[PDB]
Amino acid sequence: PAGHGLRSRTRDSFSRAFRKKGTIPLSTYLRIFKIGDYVDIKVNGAIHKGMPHKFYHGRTGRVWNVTKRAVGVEVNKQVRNKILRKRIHVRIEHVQLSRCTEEVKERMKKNDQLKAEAKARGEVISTKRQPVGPKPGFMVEGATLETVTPIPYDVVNDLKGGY
Amino acid sequence: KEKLDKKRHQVTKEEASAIRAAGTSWFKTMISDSDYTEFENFTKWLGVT
Amino acid sequence: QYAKEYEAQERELIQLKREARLKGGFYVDPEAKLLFIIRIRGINAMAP
Amino acid sequence: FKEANNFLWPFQLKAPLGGLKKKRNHYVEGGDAGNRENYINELIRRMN
Amino acid sequence: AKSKNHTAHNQSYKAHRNGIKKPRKHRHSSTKGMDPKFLRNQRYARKHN
Amino acid sequence: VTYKFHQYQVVGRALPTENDEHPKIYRMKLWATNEVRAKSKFWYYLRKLKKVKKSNGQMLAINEIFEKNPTKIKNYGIWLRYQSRTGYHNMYKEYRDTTLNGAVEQMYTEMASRHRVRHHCIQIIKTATIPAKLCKRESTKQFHDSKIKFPLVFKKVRPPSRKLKTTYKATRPNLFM
RNA sequence: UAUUCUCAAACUUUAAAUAGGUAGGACGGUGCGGCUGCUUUGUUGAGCCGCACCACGGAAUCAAGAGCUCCAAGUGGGCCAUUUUUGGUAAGCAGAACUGGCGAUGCGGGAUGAACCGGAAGCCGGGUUACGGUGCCAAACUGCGCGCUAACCUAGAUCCCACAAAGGGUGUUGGUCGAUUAAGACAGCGCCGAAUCAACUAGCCCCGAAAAUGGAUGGCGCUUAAGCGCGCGACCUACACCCGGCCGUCGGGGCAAGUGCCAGGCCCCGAUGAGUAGGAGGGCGCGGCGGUCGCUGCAAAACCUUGGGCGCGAGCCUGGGCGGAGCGGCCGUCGGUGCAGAUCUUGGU
Ligand SMILES: [K+]
Ligand SMILES: [K+]
Ligand SMILES: [K+]
Ligand SMILES: [K+]
Ligand SMILES: [K+]
Ligand SMILES: [Mg+2]
Ligand SMILES: [Mg+2]
Ligand SMILES: [Mg+2]
Ligand SMILES: [Mg+2]
Ligand SMILES: [Mg+2]
Ligand SMILES: [Mg+2]
Ligand SMILES: [Mg+2]
Repeated sequence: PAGHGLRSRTRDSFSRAFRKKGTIPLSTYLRIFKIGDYVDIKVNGAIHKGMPHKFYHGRTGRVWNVTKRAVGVEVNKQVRNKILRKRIHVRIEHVQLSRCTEEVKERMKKNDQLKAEAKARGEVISTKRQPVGPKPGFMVEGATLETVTPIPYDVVNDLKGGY
Repeated sequence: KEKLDKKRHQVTKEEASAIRAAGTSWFKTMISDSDYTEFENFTKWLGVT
Repeated sequence: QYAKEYEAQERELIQLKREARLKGGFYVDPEAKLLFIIRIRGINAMAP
Repeated sequence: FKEANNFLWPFQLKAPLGGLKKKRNHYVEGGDAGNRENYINELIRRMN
Repeated sequence: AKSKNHTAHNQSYKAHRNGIKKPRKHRHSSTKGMDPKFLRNQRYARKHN
Repeated sequence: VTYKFHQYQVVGRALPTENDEHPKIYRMKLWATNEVRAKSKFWYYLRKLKKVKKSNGQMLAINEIFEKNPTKIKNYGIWLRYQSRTGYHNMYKEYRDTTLNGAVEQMYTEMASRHRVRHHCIQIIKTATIPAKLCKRESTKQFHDSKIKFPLVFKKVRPPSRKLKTTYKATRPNLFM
């Protein structure tokens, strides 16, 4: 409405991948969705029912409801000077389980194990990971050195493959 | 001022000679030049031949 | 102790460089772990 | 280091004693901006 | 007499004066809009808990 | 003794990886007012000619090169490529100086004066000490004279320092060669 | 059939940079038990609820702190700039995207200018810079150096910027590729004797280059430049940076068996200062009323004065004169309460 249809400017967004049209693989319908799961919204152009608005395409949200064929997703949306947690319902064909938190549980388990080991030996440690820092000094074995010099200019080589 | 200063040698003679040889080799490679043989079209201009 | 440590680090760096040259190889200095940053432009017309 | 550095109020340095070369250009081009590596020390001498 | 038609100039600055505000998320969120059957069963389970 | 331009030998290589445990080591002879700018230009050339960036590269060594005998005159040849307002060109020039640093400074000054080429538009391809008999430019060959003799045609008149400078003088200067 | 030149805002397999979304624990994890009318062939699941244990705070940096609510002003003509960009031959045209700026903002530089460069500001002393400059105007070198240019067209002289093109030059200065030459290169008479010929390239200069008041590198002038390109030292120069003094604002702290205080006070410690429309606080001033404290014929009000002083200021206190009958301070409270403008009103000049 108001000068723009629901699917305006979706020629590329809602189109299917090259040589990937037709029947949908069964893995899409065999997935399990539960409350609190993070999902990625990817519109399947062949499924016209339960289609999210184009804005939510390419955005990640959290599952808050589970119906027979669709799943409720809460997606942040910036409107002027605030963020709105807009709740939508989307069919499972248009949604994929997100990997944005795949390493969290593993890291927590390893941190707990390390903390328990440190407590056993009576030491205090920090399990926080750190950004890559400066490397220490080291010795590099001498080898044959190849000299690099600027190339004399030749106009005939200005074209790819030569003039 | 007294000019009675000692003659101190931190490094012995053989290792001093080794250090001098290594430094000379390093300087030689430092001042070394390329053969400039990769530019066949400019061999005459560059003075290679 | 801190002054002695500073002198020892300087001497160790010099000795490491000399030994690397003697062996014919290269010694890569440890990368700087500390920086000092001085603002040189004013506060007018700033990008966010 | 974090606690000690945060404890230090940002240093309020005076204008350089000998001036600057050109603050609109990188130090590599002959300006003043960017990483000037070990040469920051002389600038600090002139700024402290 | 024609005038300007539209522009977003200065709007992001206005939004950032006090924004961008993120509402605080509480531990328990509202159940409005959820599957009515599941909510009915949950209410009965709580009642008999 | 202060030179505006210094000669450095910069040594670097690509960061070792699983595929390349010992990557090729590259060396360059570069001219810059400082070692920092020399390293910057070294990385520029390595990126442009060998596909090795500073981000994925390693700096190994950098040493200054000093003239062996700054007390004697030598003939220096410089092969360079520069950019004009309309394209790129190759250029060979000759200079006489006690050090190659002075010759390079002369080269930069002369390029600026004669061709309006700024420093960042000049790439030095080669440098060498040329014997007197192998010099190609008449400008350098004119001073290859066992008995060189000429008068000081142009001499500027000034006091030893500004301490003796005066606005007014009783007599006009007396000049002769 | 196998090749091939050249293409797309409304073509495309492929496909960046920049930008967009999510997550990185105390609202976590583990093990038992329980509830259901939902779900399953199945206490099979799905949520939720109790108990027990663990949980070094789970990337960096910063955090002049975070959240919530009420009432309301003004505004709803914009404009300019780098980059992206549409219509248009183009426009100091017209219209969009991000950001910044002017509007609302002074200050140093660009001679001059809303937008360019620098930089934002309480009142001062000292020091140092930013942009820009150092022949005079005009603070700082006719400073130390290298080349180029000679303009008989007004040579040329600094982002925006106050324009110049295609073509040319045997002017001069460097480079590139070729040809001839001491078995002697080119021109003039086989003599003569050491350099010669040709094409490209690009710096400065010149032609190309015509408008009306006399005139604009800002002007004068400048050619061992005071022009052009590049350097080196030392200097000059902001209300910008640093130290100090003082004013205001904001934040913090100390002061009672009170020798104890306009506690609405005093003292101490840090940071900080632009403002149109607009909001608010604290104060100044005028005329009444309820109270209170006073002044005045030994001279009130009002008015006059190169007399003097206090306050950042609105204003206030006071000397002297004139005038000849009233007036003021303080606490509350009230109002027909503050003028430079309105082709404002009346009067006067
Ligand atoms: K309104
Ligand atoms: K020419
Ligand atoms: K009274
Ligand atoms: K008075
Ligand atoms: K009153
Ligand atoms: Mg400060
Ligand atoms: Mg800029
Ligand atoms: Mg975009
Ligand atoms: Mg600016
Ligand atoms: Mg001052
Ligand atoms: Mg001027
Ligand atoms: Mg009245």
